[PDB]
Amino acid sequence: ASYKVKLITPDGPIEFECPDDVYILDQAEEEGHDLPYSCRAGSCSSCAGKVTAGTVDQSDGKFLDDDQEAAGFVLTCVAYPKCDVTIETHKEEELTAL
Ligand code: FES
Repeated sequence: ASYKVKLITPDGPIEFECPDDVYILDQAEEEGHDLPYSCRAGSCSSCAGKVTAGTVDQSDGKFLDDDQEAAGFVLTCVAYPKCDVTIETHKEEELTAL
């Protein structure tokens, strides 16, 4: 019901606990962290990250195709944690370089 989220940013790790019914980006902001975003609606690539451990539910978002979702990309503005999760943030360049 609350999961440990570790975010691997360009200048290192940050973790917090995040309820299973709160989006990861929302919770990160309640915790004082500043992450990239634009639409907050699952329809651009601005908030993109990559899951390196655990799983998320991001079915509220529509931007990613199945090859991107398969490579672990995630839209942090519309993603709920489903277990303890590790997510490397600021992945817009890499996603949009696929
Ligand atoms: S800010 Fe656009 S998909 Fe997250």
